[PDB]
Order: sequence, then C-alpha cells, then structure tokens
Amino acid sequence: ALALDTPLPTPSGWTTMGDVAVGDHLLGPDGEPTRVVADTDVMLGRPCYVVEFSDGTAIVADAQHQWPTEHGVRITANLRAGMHTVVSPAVQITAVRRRPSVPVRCVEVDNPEHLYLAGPGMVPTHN
Ligand SMILES: [Zn+2]
Ligand SMILES: [Zn+2]
Ligand SMILES: [Zn+2]
Repeated sequence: ALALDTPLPTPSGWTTMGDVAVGDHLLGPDGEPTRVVADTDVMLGRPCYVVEFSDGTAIVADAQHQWPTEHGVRITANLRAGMHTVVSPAVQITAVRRRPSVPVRCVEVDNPEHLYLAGPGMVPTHN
C-alpha cells in the first residue's frame, strides 16, 4: 500500500516501508510505540498516487491504501483536496494525482485505532 522509500518513525528513530519487519514497532496515533503484527510482500504493478499535504510533505500510496479522514476512512482513490487526515492542527490534503506504478507494501499494527504515522511529517494513516 505505501511506496518502499516512504519513511516511517519508530521508537528508535526512522525506518522505511521497505525495511520495517513484523515485530518491529512504529508510532501510533498518540506517538507511542505500536507493534507491527502482519505485512504484505512487496507488490508490483498496483496503481499508484502521490498525496500532497499542507505540512509540505508527500506520500506515494496505492489506490486502495486507507486514510482516516473527517468523513471516515477513505481509500487513496477517493481522497480529495480539502480533506484532512485525523486521529479522532490536523494536516490537510492539498492535492492527489496518479503517478507511475512503484513497488508498495502494507503493514498492520495492533493499537485499537489501527493507525500509524507515516512520512517525514508523521501523518496518521490506516493499516
Ligand atoms: Zn525525528
Ligand atoms: Zn485506481
Ligand atoms: Zn499499511
């Protein structure tokens, strides 16, 4: 679901979607450690998107990656500029467009909101 070079914060610092392993820890919606309990392989040929955010950061995700918005969970293919990514000043999505397919990968974490922080801006996203 996210491009492999997407940086993700960790209790020790930073990793990437390409490097993070089951049993590692990411950061949950409150910034506390949250365990990775499942993943996907690296997946090829999925339709990819760039999501640009108001904090000056951007994340490449596939069409079906899920995002927590004020309207509820939306997949990337349904994001619209103006929406925000929230955990319950929320960062705003400023643009969404298709981009050529790159390798992507998803992970699942075990906090009750099923959210982890992603990108250099530490934006909330859904597993
Ligand atoms: Zn840092
Ligand atoms: Zn699509
Ligand atoms: Zn994921």
